[PDB]
This record gives sequence, structure tokens and C-alpha cells, in this order.
Amino acid sequence: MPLPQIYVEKTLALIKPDVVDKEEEIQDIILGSGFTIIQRRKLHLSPEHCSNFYVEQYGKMFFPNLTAYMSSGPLVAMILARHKAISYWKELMGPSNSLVAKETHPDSLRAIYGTDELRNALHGSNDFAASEREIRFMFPAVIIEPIPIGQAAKDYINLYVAPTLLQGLTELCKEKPPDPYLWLADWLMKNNPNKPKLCHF
Amino acid sequence: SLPNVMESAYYFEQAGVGLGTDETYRVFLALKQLTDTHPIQRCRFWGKI
Amino acid sequence: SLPNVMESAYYFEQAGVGLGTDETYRVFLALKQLTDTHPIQRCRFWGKI
Amino acid sequence: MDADSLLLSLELASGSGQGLSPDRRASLLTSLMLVKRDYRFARVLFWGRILGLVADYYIAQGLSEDQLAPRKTLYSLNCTEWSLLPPATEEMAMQISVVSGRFMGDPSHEYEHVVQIKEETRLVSIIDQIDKAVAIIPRGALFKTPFGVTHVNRTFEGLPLSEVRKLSSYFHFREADFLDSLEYDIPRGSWSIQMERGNALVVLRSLLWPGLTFYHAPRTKNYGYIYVGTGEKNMDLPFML
Amino acid sequence: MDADSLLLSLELASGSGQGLSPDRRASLLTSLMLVKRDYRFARVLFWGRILGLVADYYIAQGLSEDQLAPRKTLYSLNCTEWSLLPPATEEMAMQISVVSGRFMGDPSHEYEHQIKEETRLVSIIDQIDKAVAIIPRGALFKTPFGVTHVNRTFEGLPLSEVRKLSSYFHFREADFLDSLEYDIPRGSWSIQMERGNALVVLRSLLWPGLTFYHAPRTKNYGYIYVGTGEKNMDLPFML
Repeated sequence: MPLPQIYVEKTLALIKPDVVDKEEEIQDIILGSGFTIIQRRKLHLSPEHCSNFYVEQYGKMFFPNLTAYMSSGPLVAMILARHKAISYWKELMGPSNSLVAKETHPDSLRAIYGTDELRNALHGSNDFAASEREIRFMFPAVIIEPIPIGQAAKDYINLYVAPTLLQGLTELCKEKPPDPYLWLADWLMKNNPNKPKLCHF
Repeated sequence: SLPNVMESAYYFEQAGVGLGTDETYRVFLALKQLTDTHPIQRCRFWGKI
Repeated sequence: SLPNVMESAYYFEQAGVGLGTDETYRVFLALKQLTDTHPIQRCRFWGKI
Repeated sequence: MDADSLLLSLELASGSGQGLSPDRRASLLTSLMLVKRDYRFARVLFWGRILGLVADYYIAQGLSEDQLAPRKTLYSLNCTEWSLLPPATEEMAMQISVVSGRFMGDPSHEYEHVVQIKEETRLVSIIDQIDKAVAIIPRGALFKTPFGVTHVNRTFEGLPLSEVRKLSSYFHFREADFLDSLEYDIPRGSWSIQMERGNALVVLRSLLWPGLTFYHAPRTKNYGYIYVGTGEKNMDLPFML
Repeated sequence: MDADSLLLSLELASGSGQGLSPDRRASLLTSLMLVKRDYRFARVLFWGRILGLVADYYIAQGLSEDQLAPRKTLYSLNCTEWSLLPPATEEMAMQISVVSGRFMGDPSHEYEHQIKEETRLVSIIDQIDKAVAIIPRGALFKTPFGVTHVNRTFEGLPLSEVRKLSSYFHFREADFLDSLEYDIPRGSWSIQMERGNALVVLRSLLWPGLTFYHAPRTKNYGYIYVGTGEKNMDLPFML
């Protein structure tokens, strides 16, 4: 945002399981246009993993056929960085409904590599917050700008982590075991609010 | 019913000519599979295009 | 007189034994110098140690 | 083909099938070590052999530390004794526009233009044309300094498997990214990209100057090229393309 | 040695001369491509050959992402059917010490000194890998994650420190490995060079039959053992 910092935005490029075998030609298109490859993941999207990835669309719209479609084959996910990456990715990608996009935007990716709505050619993020959510769900521990400096991260810890940290540090004082990293790690893996209790046999 | 491709391949290399040893041996193995598949009286290596 | 030690070297690599093609040719050239230097009837490659 | 990795390069296994005898191979290791000795070269590459009509024209090039100068190429007949060729220019290479065909044997053969045209000057100017038009460099092998001195990349990996098939991942080894890409080619499609032994080898066979062979594997460090052919330009190429 | 050195036919050019055949060169190329396919190894190396009496043993090894991990070695007789050898323990290492005799072949062979032939093969393989396996300086980089990776910016060994002998390590658990100057006895390595300074040849003398090629200017290295299958304790009498 300011002068001595910069904003390199990110977007997610999804390669649908019908077109994953033709990946080199579309890779030539997306690399030659100006988009850069950050990291490519060859992932098998589970039916029980696609719903948590698509709580934004599938959670309110009834469409289980696309959920079965994402589990029909491999899925390639990539992170892109470009000057105006969202706008140029929407311009090169074009609008959805590839039966109409074969006639309206004949140079788009969905006009060549796509067949219909549910058997789509690709999938791209629309908003920056949606891009952040998509990247944070699919990809491992990478850093997405902006870093929420100041009171933004303190509120995140104080309403997401620090109640559990206060309850952990309350029981960690009485009694005092030696090497308390064991006790803190066992308390966090045991008294987890977001994860259930585990009992091995 | 094959001819001896290997001495011919040894004589290939003295002219600076041919597939070396590995690629011409895979050629000779494909020739062996072709001779085992079809009733061929003489199955010699014509060459490469 | 030099024996046919290069085709014997191809027989060596067919058996898997040998110094390589260029090293056996190099030994053949050294045997050619040995035959040209001394009045030798038979000068064959005994081997190397 | 580098002089230190002549036996470490798949020459006959490249698919062109125009390689060397053990006689010619051992002669190249000893003689290229000799021309690395008496001619002060940073590295010496075996350029290739011209087949000729009555004798073979073995050609090797040597390079200085500047890595982009015109090459001090060398020639041999019996592949053992090598001597320097004169440097080439455009006016001298213009002189053989009235003659065509293969060239044979000794450099003292006079060609009819009547100005007598030597075999040696035709040979070195044809070497200059094959160097200028074809015998590409791979991507990442030549990185750029701020000065005019170019160094060979010691950290060259340098071609992923997704960029093997592309035309744009090969540049022309010629002083002019760094160099002119292979998509600036006339005609479109004058290079044969071919997959041998799976991903363990690729050949960029030139069709404007056959039988030039470009030598991979990926994950390597060879990074080599070799021209063995009839010697004249394939002007027939857009008809067969 | 990797399959790349199997392409260049570098076993004969090392000078040991027991070597390999284009039969076995093409067979190891296709079959080690299969071994890299079925078992998810990072790198697959043709380990070498164990000399037989009725059949010839062909040995290859596979490695994980950690380069110092216990390898899953494999054996084959007809050079296509690769089968996974079990890992070796010390109990099988001191078991085969009472059997002195040549490697025969036909892996269900039984020794009366019972003791299976496959156990002898596996314990002999672990003995050679623990003793005379060779890694040059800077070939392996100790990552701070705890694993060992191949150093991909490995410039080859210069000619000054080829002959020290302090520039070659072992391919097992211990410049973070143990050098060759502490090997027992001293002078148990045949230090040699090929034509020119193009290849450095190291031959083990505690196990007669392993050869280590090394090109001093490129990233070419690897050990192949083709030989008797015996540890000679006669080596102090030889020197």
C-alpha cells in the first residue's frame, strides 16, 4: 500500500480433471501471458474436502454434481502473481457458462478447453478475500500480503487463541512440571476447542 | 530365423554409423518379438528413417 | 602379427568383460607399436593386471 | 560436444546415427587435449564432422574466456593433426554464391567461379554459416554480466521438463533475454523436437542444416551439439515442411 | 551408479574390467525405471554384481528423500524381476560369519555351516555398504531439517585434493561424515586415475571388486561392486 512497501497480489488457478492431461499447452498460455508459477500442487480433491473448500458456493446453492466432478480425477492448483492479476485473469479467462462463452469470447480459455457449466475448463477466484480463503485452504503455510500489523492480529489472537491460551496457562501454573513445553503441547493437543478429544487403544 | 544383428552393429560403429549398442539392441529385441509373432523366414534390420 | 582384438573386444563386451571400446583400441595401438618395434610373430592381448 | 565429455555424451545413441569410430574417438580425445594445450582456449568443443566426397572434414572449435567472440575453429583430415582456419567475413562468404554441392578432401582443390575458389575458404565460411544459423544454445547456460564478458553458467540446471518441448527455451549461439530465441525462425517449424528414451534425452534436429543434432539430457551438464551432414544448406526445406 | 552412468558404459572405462553387458545395460535401464515406478524412491542406483557359481546376482539399491536413510536394496537374477531384500540386523550379521565359501546362486540354497543364502546376501550387502561405500566432498549437503539431500551445486573435486586421502566419505551414518584417512588398515584403497585427468578410479582392497569413478570437473560419481562377494582378511599380508 504505501511508498516503501509493495502489493504483489495473488490468485488461484484451478485445473479441472477433464483438462489435467492437456496441462502443458494451457501452462504455456498462462506462463506466456505474464502470470508466474509460485507453487503447483497435484491434489486429489476428496468429496469430503471439496465441500469445505466450497462453503461459499455449494453451502447455499444445491449442486452436488460438481462435487462429484471434482473427485473424478486429479486437480492441479497454482498460485499466480501479476500486475493486475485479478483483472487480467478475468480478461484471459472470460465469463462462465462455456456454451455461451464459446460464442461470446472465442479466444477465452473456457471456449477451447471447456464443454458446459458443470464440466468447466478452469476455476478462478473473484475477490481478494475469496482468493485469500482459497489459497489458505488449498495451499500449505505460505504468507499472503498484507501482514495484519498493529491491532488486527492482536484481536485475532485475543478472540481466536488467547482464551484457550489463558485456560492452558492457568492449569500450567498448578502444579509446575519440569520442561513445561511438554505440558503446554499436551494441553493444546488435548484441551482443543476446535479439535475433539482423542483416545487411542 | 534372425541374422546376427550384434556383429553387424559392431561393424556399424567403425564407420561412425548407427545406434550404438542400447538402441540397436532394443531394435534387435523388437525384431525378435516380430519374428516370434509372425512366421518370418528372414527378418533382417532394413534400417532407420 | 596383430590378431583381431577389436572384434574379440566386442566379444568381451558381449560377455561384459573388458576395458571399454576406446581403451581396448588404445591397447591395440600399443600392440601395433610393439609389433612395429620388435620382430614378433604373434603378439596377442594376454590381458591386464 | 565438450572435449572432456566426449565418451560421456551419447553420440551414436542420439538417434542421428552419424557418430565416430573408436579410432576417431581416441584421436579426438588426444588431439583435442593437444589443441587445448598449444592453443590457449578456455574450453574446446568438438563441433562435428563434414562427410565430404573423398575424405572426412573433422571440425572442432575453441573458445576464450569472453565466450561470445567468433570461434577460432580447427580442421583435420586424418583426425590427428589440427591447424587453425582463417577468420571469416561476409565478403569472403559471398564468393561461393555461384557454386554448390559437396566438397572433397584436400583444402587445395580449386573451384571455378574465372576466379579459382579454394576449398579451405569455402569450408570455413560454411562453418560460419552453420554456426550463425543453427547449433542453438540452451536456456540458462549463458547468464549476463553488466560488462561485455559473458561467463558460462556453473549453476546451470537449467531446463524443466515442461519447457523441453517449447521453441522459446532455446536461443541461437550467436552474438546479437540474452540472444535471439528459436521462435524467430524462418520457416516456422524448421527444428525437429524428438523424444528418445522417455524424458532422459531430447534432440533438436535442425532441418535447415541437416544432420545437426542438439544434445540434452535434462538435469544436466550436457549441453552439447554436433553437426554431421552433407555440408550444404537445405534450400528444399519449405517444400518438405 | 545411476542409470545415467549405465548409459555412458562407465564400468568398463573405470578399468576394473568385470563390467556389464548391453544385455544387462538395457535390462537395468528398463528394470530400474520399473523400480523407480513401483517403489517411490527418490533415486535408484545399480549397486553392482555378486559373482556366482550357477547364477549371477544383480543388486540395486533405492533411497528415500533422506540420503542417509537405511536403503531398501533389491536383487535380481534374470535382470528384469527385481525383488525386495529384507533389512539386515546384527543377529544376521554374526550368523553368517561361520559360513566361508563362494556365492553360489539359486537363493533357496542352504549352508550346512541352517543358514539361508538370502541372509548371507543381505548381510554381505550391509557389510560392503557399511565399509567401503564412498561419497566425495560436497556431494551430500546436511540440511538443517535433519535429513540429507544431494548437493545440486556440487562442483567436482579439484586435482589438488584428489590424492590426500581426506576428500572421500562413507555413504552411511557418521564435511559431516567420516573420511577415508581413518579406515582400518591404512592404505586399503587403490588410488588411481584414468587417461588424462578425466576420471578418478578408487578400488577397495578390504573388498576386492568395488570401483569408484569420479570425473573431477563434473557431477559424476557412484560406486559399483562387481566381485567375489568375500571380505579378504589377507589384506595386511598383501601390503
